[PDB]
Parts: sequence; structure tokens; C-alpha cells
Amino acid sequence: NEDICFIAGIGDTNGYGWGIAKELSKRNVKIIFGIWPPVYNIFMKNYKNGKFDNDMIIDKDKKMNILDMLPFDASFDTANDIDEETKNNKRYNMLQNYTIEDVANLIHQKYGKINMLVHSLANAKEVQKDLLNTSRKGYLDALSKSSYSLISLCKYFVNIMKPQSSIISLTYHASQKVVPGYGGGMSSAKAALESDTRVLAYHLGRNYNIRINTISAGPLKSRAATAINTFIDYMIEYSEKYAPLRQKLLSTDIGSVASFLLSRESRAITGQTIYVDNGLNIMFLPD
Amino acid sequence: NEDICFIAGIGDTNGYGWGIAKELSKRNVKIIFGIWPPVYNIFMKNYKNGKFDNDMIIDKDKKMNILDMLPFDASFDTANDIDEETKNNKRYNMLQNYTIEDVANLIHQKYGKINMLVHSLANAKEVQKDLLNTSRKGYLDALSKSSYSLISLCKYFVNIMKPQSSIISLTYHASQKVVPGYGGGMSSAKAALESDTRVLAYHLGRNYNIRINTISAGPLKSRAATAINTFIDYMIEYSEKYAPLRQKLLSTDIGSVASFLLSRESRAITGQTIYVDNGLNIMFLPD
Amino acid sequence: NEDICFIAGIGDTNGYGWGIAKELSKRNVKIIFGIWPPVYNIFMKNYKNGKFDNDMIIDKDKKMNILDMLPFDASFDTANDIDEETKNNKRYNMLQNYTIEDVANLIHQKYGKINMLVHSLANAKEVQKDLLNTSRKGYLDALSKSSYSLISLCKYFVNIMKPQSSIISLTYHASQKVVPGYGGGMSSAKAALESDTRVLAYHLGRNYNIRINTISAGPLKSRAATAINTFIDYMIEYSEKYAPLRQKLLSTDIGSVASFLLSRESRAITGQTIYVDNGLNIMFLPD
Amino acid sequence: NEDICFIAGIGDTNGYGWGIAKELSKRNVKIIFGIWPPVYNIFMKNYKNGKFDNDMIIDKDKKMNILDMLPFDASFDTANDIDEETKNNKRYNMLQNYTIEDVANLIHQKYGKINMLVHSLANAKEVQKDLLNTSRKGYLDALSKSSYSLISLCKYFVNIMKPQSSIISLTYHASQKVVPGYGGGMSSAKAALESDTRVLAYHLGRNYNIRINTISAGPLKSRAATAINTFIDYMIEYSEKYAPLRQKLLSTDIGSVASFLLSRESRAITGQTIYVDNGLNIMFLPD
Ligand SMILES: NC(=O)c1ccc[n+]([C@@H]2O[C@H](COP(=O)([O-])OP(=O)(O)OC[C@H]3O[C@@H](n4cnc5c(N)ncnc54)[C@H](O)[C@@H]3O)[C@@H](O)[C@H]2O)c1
Ligand SMILES: NC(=O)c1ccc[n+]([C@@H]2O[C@H](COP(=O)([O-])OP(=O)(O)OC[C@H]3O[C@@H](n4cnc5c(N)ncnc54)[C@H](O)[C@@H]3O)[C@@H](O)[C@H]2O)c1
Ligand SMILES: NC(=O)c1ccc[n+]([C@@H]2O[C@H](COP(=O)([O-])OP(=O)(O)OC[C@H]3O[C@@H](n4cnc5c(N)ncnc54)[C@H](O)[C@@H]3O)[C@@H](O)[C@H]2O)c1
Ligand SMILES: NC(=O)c1ccc[n+]([C@@H]2O[C@H](COP(=O)([O-])OP(=O)(O)OC[C@H]3O[C@@H](n4cnc5c(N)ncnc54)[C@H](O)[C@@H]3O)[C@@H](O)[C@H]2O)c1
Ligand SMILES: O=Cc1ccc(Oc2ccc(Cl)cc2Cl)c(O)c1
Ligand SMILES: O=Cc1ccc(Oc2ccc(Cl)cc2Cl)c(O)c1
Ligand SMILES: O=Cc1ccc(Oc2ccc(Cl)cc2Cl)c(O)c1
Ligand SMILES: O=Cc1ccc(Oc2ccc(Cl)cc2Cl)c(O)c1
Repeated sequence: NEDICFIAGIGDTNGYGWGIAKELSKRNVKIIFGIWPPVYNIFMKNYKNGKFDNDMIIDKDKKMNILDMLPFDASFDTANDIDEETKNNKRYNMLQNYTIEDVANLIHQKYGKINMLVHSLANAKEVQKDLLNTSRKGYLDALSKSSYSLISLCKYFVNIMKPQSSIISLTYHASQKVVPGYGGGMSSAKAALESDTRVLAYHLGRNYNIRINTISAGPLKSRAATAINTFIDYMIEYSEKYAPLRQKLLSTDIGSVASFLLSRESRAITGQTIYVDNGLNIMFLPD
Repeated sequence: NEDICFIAGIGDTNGYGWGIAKELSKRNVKIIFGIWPPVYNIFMKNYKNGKFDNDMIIDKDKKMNILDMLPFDASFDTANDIDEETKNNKRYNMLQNYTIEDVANLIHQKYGKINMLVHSLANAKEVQKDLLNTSRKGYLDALSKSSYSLISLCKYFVNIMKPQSSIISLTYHASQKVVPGYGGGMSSAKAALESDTRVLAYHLGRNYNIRINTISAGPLKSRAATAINTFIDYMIEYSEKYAPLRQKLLSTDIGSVASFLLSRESRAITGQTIYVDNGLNIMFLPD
Repeated sequence: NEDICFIAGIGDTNGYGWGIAKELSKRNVKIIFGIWPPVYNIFMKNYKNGKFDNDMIIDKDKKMNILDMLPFDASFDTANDIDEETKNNKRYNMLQNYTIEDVANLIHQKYGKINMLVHSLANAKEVQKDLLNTSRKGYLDALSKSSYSLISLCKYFVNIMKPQSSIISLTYHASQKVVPGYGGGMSSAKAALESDTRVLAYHLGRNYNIRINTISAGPLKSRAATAINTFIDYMIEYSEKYAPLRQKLLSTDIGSVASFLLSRESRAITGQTIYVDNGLNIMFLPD
Repeated sequence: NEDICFIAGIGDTNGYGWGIAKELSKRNVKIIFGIWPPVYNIFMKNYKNGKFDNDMIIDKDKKMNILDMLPFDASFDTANDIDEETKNNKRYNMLQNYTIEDVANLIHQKYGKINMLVHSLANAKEVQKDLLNTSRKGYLDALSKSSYSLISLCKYFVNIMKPQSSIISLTYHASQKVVPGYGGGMSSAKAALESDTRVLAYHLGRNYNIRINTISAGPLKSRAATAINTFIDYMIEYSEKYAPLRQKLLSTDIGSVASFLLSRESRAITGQTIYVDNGLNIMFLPD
């Protein structure tokens, strides 16, 4: 029977979420996009305007099958959690049912139980400051949006998931080793994410027979990556120069691994940080 | 010349902070206690009442030399950050200059530049819930109080520290491996703490020639440990049964290591998680 | 089209080698078995008699496509390494082209370049002794047969492998955490093997565009697992009781991850220790 | 009172062994040098002539207290292991009681039980070759001399050591991350050695109440470091440029950590790889 995957964190076609959606489509997985409200209408415009048609090609006979595309904000757990300021926002005022709980309800109401969950989102409002100059509000924002949001996602989605479902998120090696430009408590958020992945694997594994893993991806010139002050170009030039595999890293490279982790093929893997980065993580120094 | 250590996180004599204060005293380090406001007066009462006199004995000729004891709340960065509710609290209303910045100023005003800093505090208001049932507010509290507080401590204290100063904090292996009762995002807070320790080592090391490390201690029946629902007794019974070293773990065991890390003897060590837990971390399973 | 895999280390159908063969067979990969001479003829007689006929049942009717079965000894790099006594041993006198180089040469002659390599073998004379009690000779035996053998397979098989080829081995968590009973220097060999996997990922990735990883498998009741003093019953019981995923771990659970890592889907993963143990490695203590 | 340390691996004053001896000497520990026979006599002639007289200067006048200097070869476990050719080699014919057991026996006879043990030696015939190019013999050479030797020292010295004694060795980060140039299987040996340190911490902690750890030292221009193909100049330059702590790493920086780990102050630490490299290990890439 059909499998359904909710992917939280799609803003365009240039990030890992799209890559994952693409590769799942090779396997005939029905895709639901969770899109952050501020960029939801523009995404919808581009999509309707056919801007993504070329990017939706799987191959000769296949074309990405997107079930639905919904507004999703990981800043908010339930309806009660939205503040008046966001309520009164140009971009949000015209949308509804976009809190993490509302989306689970809405999906379940529309299409029943799902069996695949992808957390592909991060945010840190002080990413451009180093850790030592990051404010408490800044740091807790990184953690709220980039780490707590995985926990909330699970808390609310497990009700609408079949036994033997699988969940993945995306991390970065800044958590384990210093990467000077990865500021604002983003390194910290990733660190908590990778540990939470373990603690969750235990809970979800024991209570629901549901698996959860995280992919530590190498650099990709995505929207958010360009936001960091360029960082991402140095990162890519460095990976391509010194990684064991001197080949350009594509989002569908992470996509194919995500697909495997999300399938019954990896029935015995849970609680892991899997490195999909051309082996760059294994190097001590430039050679 | 004299060395001064600020220890943040002393509530009684039964935790790691006291252990560290004791061992630093063997080396004639002047100790300043940072004490959380809610328990400051009771600590002061006990101290004046002589309740701690036996616990202050170093040995035949030495007696812990406590320079000062100040109210300290890691919840608050500066004066501006205190809310009206805490302002209007029985325990705080009668105290002042207890925010992280105020304490650095106050210490520096009183005794000049210090050269040793100890973060020995944690808190998580939902520690009794597992990760999956922890609320966003709960989780961010763990992180604010247990992890951001190290960053803030450094941001503000480096101004009042000599070159070649050293800083330590305390972590727990729950960050790296699942420990089912360590709830409320405490595992997450520790994970972020250990990663932050690295990122900070880079910044402080390069800019100020200041070192920072963290000690992953094994279980000790402390005030906060008894708070966890008992957990701590199982933990201790287990460590004593299966650790490589079948010997009771004492706070001064962590104390002696802290003393070494805080001294010039470990001039070449920074950014590390050091395990002071009778080797328990090396075991896969009960033997 | 025309994927060929050499699986080094199969004596019967109760191992992880068998499980890897079955899952690869499912993707229509051509299987070549490398078989240690002590057990080769009993394996062939068993095979011809159709004792494995039941074990080759894949799903609804599909049967294993074993392309060849070759005598193989990972002890010997080249014909010139073989000592006179082994050459004339009862079980070896009747066999040829069983050294690492010779099986490389052989495979190439009969089938051309292959693109998949599985190191699925370990040995140690003194596995029953704990590390402290292991002789220099028995430790070097363990390293030689269990660790050097991977380096040697690589040096020789890289010649007969197409660019973008993939290589896996199997490891155990005793290299990272203490597991009493895993003696003879087998933990040392797994440690070395997990570290050689990184060093090799570098050389092979840069010079040949070939990937190599290692699977850290959970416990399985194979022939060799029993030769360890029982140990394995305890291991399996511990695992089924305490793992996040309380299911029986099957050889085909490993096989499908092996399959994935050998395929182009894992193009961006190299140098890695991938855990396939139902998440047991993430646990600190039992509950 | 009456601490005795056997330091295995000193040829001159340019190593980490020298640095360990100097720092131990500062705490009034009695030093016994174990000296590889190829360099023993040139070391003695040098010593008697007072070539090391300058190097024994500690602080304001204090000089090293070398209690003994013994020929020692970690290749040989017992007299019966020594091959006829080595026995009659020019440099060995004039020496006795140089195997591991014999130096144990010897030390015990002349001084009684000791309480500190330093493994400060490595070797590999084919260090100049990369892993892929290393022969079976040269790999086993590396493991034998660099890794087995620690297990063997332990098995024999535990007999002549008091409860609560301590044991250190030296390792390098090439076991965990790829370092081209660190060939011959030296990375494999360090991997094995860091894993054997855990296994040994278990046995020795439980059966003898003895601790063992390992220091992962940063680069130092010792005799052996130069024998590696230059490699070390590059290593030191990289390290001084990119480490969190941009200071020159001295042998005595290692020595004072060794001292700490051998003393009772580290009573609760066992099984650990302690990094002494100015924090370089925490770095992902240069800046
Ligand atoms: N791009 C890289 O180099 C790289 C390397 C390692 C890991 N990652 C991880 O991969 C994931 C995907 O990011 P990306 O690199 O593809 O960039 P991206 O911009 O394509 O993805 C990030 C998405 O998160 C969404 N988002 C931001 N705040 C949100 C909120 N409050 N609620 C819901 N959604 C929100 C944004 O709309 C954006 O589309 C990220 O979590 C990132 O940490 C990326
Ligand atoms: N006790 C253990 O078993 C154990 C094991 C590993 C690590 N640790 C760590 O050691 C450290 C010391 O704790 P402990 O175990 O000695 O218990 P403890 O209760 O003695 O120490 C915790 C202290 O933190 C203080 N504190 C709480 N909230 C604060 C705030 N907002 N601002 C300032 N101070 C605050 C409390 O007053 C308390 O005295 C903790 O960080 C803990 O995580 C403890
Ligand atoms: N069985 C487990 O529970 C388990 C758990 C983790 C890892 N592993 C790993 O899996 C591998 C073994 O698989 P298994 O557990 O099914 O045991 P197994 O006995 O089924 O497989 C090992 C095979 O290797 C062959 N072999 C031994 N020495 C050889 C040599 N010198 N040259 C060629 N072949 C040789 C043997 O004939 C044997 O059939 C080992 O690397 C082991 O470390 C096994
Ligand atoms: N030098 C560095 O930069 C560095 C960095 C990390 C680790 N280490 C470790 O330190 C140790 C060596 O110290 P070093 O770097 O000062 O080199 P070194 O040459 O000064 O010390 C090694 C000594 O071991 C002795 N030795 C060699 N084979 C022996 C045997 N079979 N029996 C007894 N003794 C033997 C040699 O005589 C030599 O003096 C090694 O374990 C090495 O891995 C060194
Ligand atoms: O090159 C490494 C890299 C680049 C981008 C990443 O994603 C983000 C980074 C920061 C922020 Cl604020 C948001 C996101 Cl989605 C990331 O995790 C790692
Ligand atoms: O036995 C392990 C253990 C016990 C206590 C600990 O400290 C705390 C734990 C939770 C909270 Cl809310 C506060 C503190 Cl100080 C800890 O870190 C680990
Ligand atoms: O339970 C875990 C386990 C069981 C078996 C294993 O394989 C071997 C273990 C020792 C020897 Cl000599 C040979 C082999 Cl194939 C192993 O690696 C781990
Ligand atoms: O720069 C890092 C470095 C330098 C020297 C080292 O020691 C050796 C290295 C190889 C051999 Cl054969 C012997 C020894 Cl003592 C080492 O371990 C690491």
C-alpha cells in the first residue's frame, strides 16, 4: 500500500528537503510539504507559475507526486501558543491551522495515518554572532526552532503514525567539532538535536516501535546557508578540495540516504547520527 | 601570588561545588561562593550557626578559606532581565546585585581580577518528565539555566580574568548515552554544554588565552540529584556494582580533578569533556 | 546491470555473510562466495546435496543466484606467503588460487571487474582468553586475520574494481566499549579495523573513487559466535531485552543495510561505522 | 613517600619520556628508565659525560633524581621469547634481564613494589608506507611493538605494583581521524591501544584496584617523529597556527598531565584517552 511522508522545512527547491522529497518519489511515496508561513504564499506562487516543473522530474516516466503543501511553523506547538504580533502579521493573518498540533490533526483528518516524518528545518536569529556574543534570547531561539521543534514534532505526530514508522532530521558536524562561522547557538542546537535523537529512539522505539535517526549532511548552497556571514562557499570549496570523495555533494545524495532510513530496509537502525558528507568528517587536517 | 576562584552553584556541602571548593583549598585558592537566591539566606544561617565547620576541615592544619559568599542567579544576565514576579519574591526582595553581570562587577570591585571559574549548577523545571512529554517552556528552561548560563558566565567574567585563567563546568554522560530518568531536557542541556565547551575553547583560547573544559562526573547524592524521581540511589548502586573501580565516588574526587584543570598544570588541555566517574563510561553492559 | 559482489567469509547459512548474500540476491546482484578451506568441502557437499535449498528461498519463490564459490584464505596475501605445511595440509593440498592476490586474479580472469566487496570474517586463536591473558602471538593472530585482512583485500581487489565501487566489513561495539568475554584481542582488532576503515576511505576515495564503510552488527547466533566459550545467549538476551527496538535481530537485517551501502544510493557515505543493532549502542545502562 | 615510576621508552632528552621524567622528578617521584638496547650504551656514555646535565635543570637549582637505568626491549615478554640472533647481536650480547618479565623481576628484587608505570614507546618498520601499502609483517610489527607491548607490561608489572597504582601510555589522534603520513599501521596501533586501555581499565580496576589511562599528545619534534619521512615540521606548524591555544607544545606540558594521572589526585579517572594538544582535536577545519 501507499506510504505518506510529511516533510517539514521546504522553502524552495535548493535545500535538503527538496532533495529528500525527490528521492522518496523514486519510491512512490506520497509527499506532504510543511512550509514556514513567511514564505508559503511565494512558494505557492512559484509552484502555480510552474517555476519548479523542471525540478520535479524524477526521470523518463516519473514526476514528483506532491500530495499536499501546508503552512507549518515549528515556533508554535498549539493554537494557544501564537502571540498577537504574529497573529497580526501580513504573512500569517491570511493562514490558519499551521501550528505543529494543527498540522498533525489536519493531515490526519485529510489523509489518515502516515508512516514517514522528516524534520528539515533550522533557525537561529543570531546565527551571524559567535557563541560568546549570542544573547540568551538569541540562543534559546536557536534551540526552540532547531531542536525543541523535533521533540514537539514527535510528540504530536506519533498519534497519527503507524507502528514501524520512521523519522529523520538533519544535523551538522559543528555540534561535534568547532566550525567558527556556525554561530548563534546553532552548534549548540545541533548538539542537543543529536542527543535528543538518542533519547527519543529509546522512547519511540520501546513505546511505539518507531525509529528515529539523524543525517549529518555536508555543505549545500541552500537559502539558509547563504544567510550565514561567504561561509557556505568556503565550506563547499573546502569539502570539494579535501573530502575523501572529491565529487559535488547534491541534495539527492542526502535524499537517497533519507529514503533508505525512512524505509523498512533499515529496520534495525535507530538513534544514530549518519554522516552523508563525502567522508569529510573523517579528516583531521588538510593534506 | 594569590589565586581567586568564583564557584557558581553552592547550596550546601553535599554537592560537587563544595567538593571543588575543598580541593582548591588544599592549594590555598581564595574561594568565592555564588549561591542561588532562593537558598542564600538559609545557607548563611547554617554557615553562621556553624553547621558546616566539620565540612570545612582540609586537614591537621588547614581550614577552607572562603573569601566571600554572594547571591547568584544564572537565570538573569543583567539587571534589566529580572521580571516583576522575582523582584516581588520573598527570597529575592531582600537581596541585590545577583545577576550574572552584577556579580562580575561586584567581585571585580571588591577583589580585582580572578583567574579560576567554576560552573557547578543545573536546573530544569520538568526534570521529572521524559523528553517526549517535556514542554517547550520546560525544555528551554533546562537549556537557559543549565547551558546558556555557562556562555553568559564567560561573556561577563572574561573581562575580570587574567590571561591564562581557566574555567570548568560539570556534565553528565546522559548527553552521550540514554539514561531514562534524566528528563526535562537535562540530557539535551548537557549535550549543548559539552559542545559549547568546544566552541568556547576556540574563542577564549584564541582571543584571551583562556582555557575551558568540562567534567563528566558520576553520580553523587546531592540536593538536586534527590529531586529526580529513587533515581540517584539506583545510579549509585549501579556505579558501585559495575564501574571498573568499585570504590565510592566522593565529591572531592571531582574536586581534585577540577583543581588540576584549573591550574597551570593542565596548560595544554582545553575544550575537553573529562570523565571523573570511576571508569563507568567505558562499559557496554553489566558483567 | 551486471553488479558483482565478492563475499569473503562464509562457512554456512547461519552467519551474516549468508544474510548479506540473500539481500544482495534480492537486488539481482551476482554473488561470488569466498570460502575458508577448513570448511570448503563440507560446504560444497552440503550445497550440492541441497541442504541450503531451503535457506535460498527469497520471498514468494525467488532463489539465490550464486555465481561462484571459491576456496579462500585471508591469512595469505599471495602464493609466496603460503608456508610449506599449509600447502601440504590435508584440507589445502587439493585446493589452489586461494590467497588474496590469486582470488583477485581468478575473479578478474573469469568475470572481469567487480563493483562490490564484502569482508565478513574474523579470527583469533585466543578469543577465549581475556586481553590481559592473551599472548603476543594470539593477539597478532587476531589482528592479522581480522584486521590486516581488510587492508589486504583492498590492496588487491582495487585493481579489479570499477570506479564508484563499494566495500563493507563487519565490526562489533567491543572496540568502543568494554565487553567481557570478547577476548583474544578481538576488541583490539575491531578497534584497528574501524580506524583502518577511515584511513582506507581516504586513500581509496581520492585515488580510485571507491567507498569503504563498516557495519557494527548486534549479536547473532552464528557458528563463530558459539566458538566464544554461553556468551552469545547472554548477548542476545541482553539485546532483546534492553535495545530501543525489542525485536529479534536477523542476519537479513544486516544484509539489507550492507546492500544499501554497496549500492550507489550511499554514494556520499564513506569512512563510517554504521550501527545495526536495534539501537543498543545508544544505551548507558539497563532499566 | 617512596613513589617509584618505571618509564618505558627513553633514548634521549628530546622525547615525551624525558618530559614525563622531569615533571615526575618535580614531585619527588623516584625515576627508573627502561632503555631500548639499540640506544642504551650511547645513552649511558652521553649521561656519564654529563651531556644531559643541562637538561636535568628543574627550576631554580633542583636536578632530576634518576634512581636507575635499565636496558629494556618491549619486543620480548620473557627470556624464552628472545630469538638466538638477537641474543647474539652486537648491541644485545652484553646485556641481560631486558625482557618485560625480567625487568619486572629485576625492579622488584632491587626496590620492591612500585606504584607508577609509563608506556612511552612505539615502533613500526613500515611507518613510511601508507596503510594500503603496508605489508602484513610491517602492520603486525607496528601492533606488536606499539600495542601488544602495553598489554604485556601490564600483565607483568601488575605483580610488582601496589593497589591504587596508576599506568599511562601515549597515543596520537590519527587513530580517530585521518592523518596522511602516519603510516605503517601506526594509526591502527594507536586505535588498538586506545581500545585496550578501556579493556585493561576494567580488568585491572576490578582485580587489582589499578588505573590505566592514555594521553593523546600533540606534535613534538622527538627523534622518532623525525624518522617519519618534513611530516613533523608540518604537524607542529599546523598545530601552532590552528590550535585554540597558539603556544609551543612542550614535552613538559605532557609531563605534568602524566604526573597528575599517575598521582592519587586522579583516583576516579580510568579507561580514558586524555587529550594534551592545546585543543587541536576539537577543530573541524582551519580558519
Ligand atoms: N545546507 C547545508 O549546508 C546543511 C548542512 C548540514 C545540515 N543542514 C540541515 O538541513 C536542514 C535543511 O536546511 P537547508 O540547508 O536545506 O536550508 P533550507 O533553507 O532549504 O531549509 C531550511 C528551512 O527551514 C524552514 N524554517 C525556518 N524556520 C522555521 C520554523 N520556525 N518553522 C518551520 N520551518 C522553518 C525554512 O522555511 C527553510 O525552508 C537544516 O535543518 C540544516 O540545519 C544543512
Ligand atoms: N550529583 C550528580 O550526581 C552529578 C553527576 C554529573 C554531573 N553533575 C553536575 O554537577 C553540578 C553540581 O550539581 P550537584 O550534583 O552538586 O547538585 P547541587 O544541588 O549541589 O548543585 C546544583 C546547584 O545549582 C544551583 N542552582 C540552581 N538553579 C540555579 C540558577 N538559576 N542560578 C544559579 N544557581 C542555580 C542550586 O542552588 C544548587 O546548589 C550540576 O551542574 C550537575 O549537573 C552532578
Ligand atoms: N555473529 C555476531 O553476532 C557478530 C556481531 C558483530 C560482528 N560480527 C562480525 O561478523 C563477522 C563474522 O560473521 P558471523 O558472526 O556470521 O560468524 P561466521 O562464522 O558465520 O562468519 C565468519 C566466517 O569467516 C570465515 N573465516 C575465518 N577465518 C578466515 C580466513 N582466514 N580466511 C577466510 N575466511 C575465514 C569462517 O569460515 C566463517 O564462516 C566477523 O567479522 C564478526 O566480527 C559478528
Ligand atoms: N613525538 C610526538 O609528537 C608524539 C605525538 C603523539 C604521541 N606520541 C607518542 O609518544 C611515544 C614516543 O615518544 P616520542 O614522540 O618522544 O618519541 P621518542 O623516540 O622520543 O620515544 C620513543 C622511545 O621508545 C623507544 N623504543 C622503541 N622501540 C622500543 C622497544 N621495542 N622497546 C623499548 N623501547 C623502545 C625508543 O628508544 C625511543 O627512545 C609514542 O608512543 C608516540 O606514539 C608522540
Ligand atoms: O555548511 C554548513 C551548514 C549550512 C547551512 C545549515 O543550515 C542552517 C544553518 C543556520 C541556520 Cl540559522 C539555518 C539553517 Cl537551515 C547547516 O545546518 C549547516
Ligand atoms: O546521577 C546523575 C546526575 C544527578 C544529578 C545531576 O545534577 C542535576 C540533575 C538535574 C537537575 Cl534539574 C539539576 C542538577 Cl544540579 C546530574 O547532572 C546528574
Ligand atoms: O556478540 C557479538 C559477536 C559475536 C560474534 C562475533 O564474531 C566473531 C568473534 C570472535 C571471533 Cl574469533 C570470530 C568472529 Cl567471526 C563478533 O565479532 C561479535
Ligand atoms: O606528530 C605526531 C606524532 C609524532 C611522533 C609519534 O611517535 C611515533 C610515530 C611513529 C613511530 Cl614508528 C614511532 C613513534 Cl614513537 C606519534 O605517535 C605521533
